[PDB]
Amino acid sequence: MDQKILSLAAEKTADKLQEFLQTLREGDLTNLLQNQAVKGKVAGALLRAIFKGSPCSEEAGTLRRRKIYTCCIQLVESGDLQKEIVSEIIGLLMLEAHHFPGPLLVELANEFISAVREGSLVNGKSLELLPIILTVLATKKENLAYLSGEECKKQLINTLCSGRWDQQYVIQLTSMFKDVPLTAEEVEFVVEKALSMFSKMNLQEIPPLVYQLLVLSSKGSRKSVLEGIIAFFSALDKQHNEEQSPSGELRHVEGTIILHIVFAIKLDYELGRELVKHLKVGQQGDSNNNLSPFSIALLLSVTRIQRFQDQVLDLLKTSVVKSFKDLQLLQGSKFLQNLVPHRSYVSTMILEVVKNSVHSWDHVTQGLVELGFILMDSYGPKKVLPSLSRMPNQHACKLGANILLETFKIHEMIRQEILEQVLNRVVTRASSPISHFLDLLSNIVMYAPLVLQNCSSKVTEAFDYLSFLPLQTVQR
Amino acid sequence: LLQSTFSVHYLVLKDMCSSILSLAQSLLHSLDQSIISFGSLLYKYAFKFFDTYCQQEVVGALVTHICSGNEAEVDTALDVLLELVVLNPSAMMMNAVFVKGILDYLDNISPQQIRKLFYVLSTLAFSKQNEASSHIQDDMHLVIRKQLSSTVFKYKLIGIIGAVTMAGIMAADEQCTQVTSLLQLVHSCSEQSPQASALYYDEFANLIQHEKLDPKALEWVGQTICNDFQDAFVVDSCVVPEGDFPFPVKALYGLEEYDTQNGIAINLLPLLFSQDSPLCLAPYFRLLRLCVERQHNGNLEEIDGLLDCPIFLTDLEPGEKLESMSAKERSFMCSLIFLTLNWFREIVNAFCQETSPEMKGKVLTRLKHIVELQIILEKYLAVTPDYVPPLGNFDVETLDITLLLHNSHAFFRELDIEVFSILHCGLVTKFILLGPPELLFLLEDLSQKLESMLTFSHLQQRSAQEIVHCVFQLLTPMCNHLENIHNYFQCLAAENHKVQEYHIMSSCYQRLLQIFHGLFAWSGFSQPENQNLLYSALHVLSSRLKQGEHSQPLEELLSQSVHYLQNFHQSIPSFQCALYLIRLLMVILEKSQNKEKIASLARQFLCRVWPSGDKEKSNISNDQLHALLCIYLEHTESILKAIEEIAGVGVPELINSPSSTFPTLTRHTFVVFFRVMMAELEK
Repeated sequence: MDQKILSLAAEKTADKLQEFLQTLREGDLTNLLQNQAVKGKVAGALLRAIFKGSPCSEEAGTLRRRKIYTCCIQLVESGDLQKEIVSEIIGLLMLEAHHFPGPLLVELANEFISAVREGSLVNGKSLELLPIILTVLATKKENLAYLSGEECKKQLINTLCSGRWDQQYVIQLTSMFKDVPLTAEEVEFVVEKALSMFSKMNLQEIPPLVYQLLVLSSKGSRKSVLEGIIAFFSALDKQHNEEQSPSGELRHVEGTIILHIVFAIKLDYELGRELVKHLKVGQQGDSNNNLSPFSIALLLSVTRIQRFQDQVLDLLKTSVVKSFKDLQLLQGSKFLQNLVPHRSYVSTMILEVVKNSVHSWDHVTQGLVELGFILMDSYGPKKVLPSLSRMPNQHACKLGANILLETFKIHEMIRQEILEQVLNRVVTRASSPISHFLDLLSNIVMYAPLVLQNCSSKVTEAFDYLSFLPLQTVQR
Repeated sequence: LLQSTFSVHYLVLKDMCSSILSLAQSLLHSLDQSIISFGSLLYKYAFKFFDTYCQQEVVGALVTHICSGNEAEVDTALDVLLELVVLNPSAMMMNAVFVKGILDYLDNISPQQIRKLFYVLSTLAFSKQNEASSHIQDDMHLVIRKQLSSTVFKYKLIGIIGAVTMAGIMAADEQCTQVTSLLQLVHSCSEQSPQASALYYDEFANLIQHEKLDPKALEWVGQTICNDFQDAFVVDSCVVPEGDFPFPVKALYGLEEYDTQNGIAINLLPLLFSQDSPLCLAPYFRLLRLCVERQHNGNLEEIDGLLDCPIFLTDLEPGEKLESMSAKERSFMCSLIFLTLNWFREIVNAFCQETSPEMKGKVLTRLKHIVELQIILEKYLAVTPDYVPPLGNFDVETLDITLLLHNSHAFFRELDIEVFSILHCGLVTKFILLGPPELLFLLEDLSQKLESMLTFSHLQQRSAQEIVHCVFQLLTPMCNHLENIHNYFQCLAAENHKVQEYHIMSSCYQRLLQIFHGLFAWSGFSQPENQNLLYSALHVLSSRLKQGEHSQPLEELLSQSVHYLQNFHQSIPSFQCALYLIRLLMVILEKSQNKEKIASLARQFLCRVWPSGDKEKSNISNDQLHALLCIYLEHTESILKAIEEIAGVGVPELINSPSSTFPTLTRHTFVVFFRVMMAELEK
């Protein structure tokens, strides 16, 4: 049955295939079913033969084109083919989907939407067709009425994003939308629907959905994606804290959302400014409830991009001094204790980050050390060589040391970098007060000198500087 | 130093990966390519010597270069990636995800880089040791298929280039099914734009000539290419075909050894009239040529008909009666002559290398046909400058796009280097007793190749060293005969004392010396590898007077060679060619007291007439005189006393001849003379 079609297709166009098309009127479904049953190359040959034998100026061929589209769209998912014929089918449809009027492409898009609502998309490989069609609706300036084709695109997108999405087709539905030329409103609809769809998924199918969301961010909507993922993982961290009152699942998830945002900030140096703006505390004074052990881990991972490093540390530094001002106001007054329900402070969050960091987060830990030593180097004493100049500086400098001592206990590779950096401050300054480093160095030793016989040579190189120190420093 | 540093002390360095990479990254953001080269080397060694974490940080960083990027940094990072996939593809596959993810950021990238990118990605992809992560094939196929299936040509070219490049890498039967399906998809998406099909044909042809692969996809396509060509353009030699034409259609530009009442003739005018498929004639022939050269190993036994077959064209008489029609049919004619020229260029590009003397005669007739068409086409362009037949070369020039010098290099098909194998054969002279403009064509090409290469697609995939290496063979000991024949010609013309013969041979001379300058001003001679070639090259220049003095010291060969070349200074017709000769002598004699030869010779050129033809004295322009007089005034020992010589003869300029007792002295020339006088005074 197919060989005569090839022989008619061999020589010339529009002289026998149109005339032959008004011979065989029905049964193109079963034709392609037996064709994919026998050989897919013959299916591509026949597809080209029909598409050249059915131009889109005349209207008899357009109906065969629609029917054969529905046939191939159904069998590409439901029909378990080999991969090469699948690629050939999708390429052929994607190519030939320009030559149409409006309403045929519109009802095709409606068929896609009506399928993805209810209709069991067995794989969802048909979806690759979908953005081409919407792209064609973008450029089809032949008028419709219900409109411009772009307005039909707006309506179809709104109908798609507003309607229910299946759990299995949120990655593919987002990856699809990378290739449609969208404005701000359409992409905000898409990210909003996708972020809404986070709670109804496996955790392990959130990282790749975030990846697509980040690449797709680059058009309009960066704030919405960052706000969305910080918010969602802040909520999960809090629910885990209340249940303690999945963890190597949850941590290996935030340990790949953080790398996705960091890599995306390297490729895109405006997602970083949006992340800093969105978590800066010092708006005027007030500490925001956007800071959490998620959203701080992510600031410590971004300090290893060299443009952000000072900017992100000065943020965390003020974020910690402000907290301690606030806490002193409450503890000094009952009137404020009655009203305000007990808030977690940045101190407790940072010390939670340090607990969380044990597993695999080494990206984050080299920025905890830098925050530690910024807090101690900046807020440590000088006034001996008042409340506000002393006690929220005394309390930062002891958070610093707590950060470095807790970081020093569990991260066995930032020992010879803390303990050579504490020493290099004890030896070399010796005019400025360095009690706070000696305290930290006593704490570090006293905790475990068993874990300092693996970082000992950094001590015995400071014994050679011992002659030139003042005496009180030597005794201490 | 950096190589030794890392290769010895990669235990001292290991613990400071991150700072090195902070440094590397800062020496790609610069200009000054020695810096960028250094940064590139940092990234390469960091990757090579350190452990698997620093590899990962390195790949990350290059990826970040590529995606965020600016052009040179992107190019350098792609070059590094090629070196890293060549060096250790095992450890680069574990960092394949970052590389795959570049496909999400292809808007920054330009299609010269895209060929490299898809080279990298496919070179990673088609190693059978990590088939389990075949994810990058799926993502490559997706982006190919999404680009290809787009009306916008800017995306379609990406698709085509990535597609044929993928095809080339997976060509070292399922793979062959993939290649054929992919290429048929490209064909299908290209057919319905002409320039897309053209780009397909061009890039596929380039893929063949650079990388030969297993000829299974090639024999697959070639049975379609030959059949499609032999029914698309090849017509039986019937004088008038069907169709309504307001033009006497004949079978023109046949070689006439051919029997008229025969087969093969090439349809142009019914094609382009039916359009208003022809635009691919040249690249399609290139493809045909290259595949049959790969099949039959340089034999064109079934394509010799293509060499001599007439062309179904209108009457290409100079259409002075076809004036006042500057309508679209004028564009039809201009484009027609254009298309057939590109056709012709591909033929002479194709059959130059063949050694059969009658075949060389056919080729030469083709060249004279080319130049006749060129002068006719320039006549037709002199009618209208506005009617562009916009058809660039499709690999590089057309995507750059999407008067005679622009179309001369940018529009026509590009000649190969082996086209200059023709002029092994010796010139014949028509007036005194291969024509003069059949020598001007080749040399006007070769000058533009050399200036672009040493200070244009198919050329630049050869290294400059190999270019000059074959020039040494394919110019000097072959064109020396033509040079000496030119000397003999101008000697006979000087002893005897139409005009266009001498005029062409003058420009031929000018271009020969400009080629010489470009060759002997080659900075690769500064490097200690290429002087053995000078011990070849100038030895042959020495051999044009006397042989027998083999294995000579350097300055002896120099002296003999300049002693050979100097004597042409009697036969120099114009100013610019003299300037090029003396500058040639300048730049060859710096390989060796010396100022005496140049200054005397500069004086010889300065006391020479350089005769007072109107366009000839127009060829004495301000900058040329300025440069020449700077050379003379610098190489004289008494510069200020020489200023007294010029001012001492600068006063009798007005008293003898308004053109002096020191020639090159008019009222107009005194601007240049004064400028150079006090310029060298300043220096």
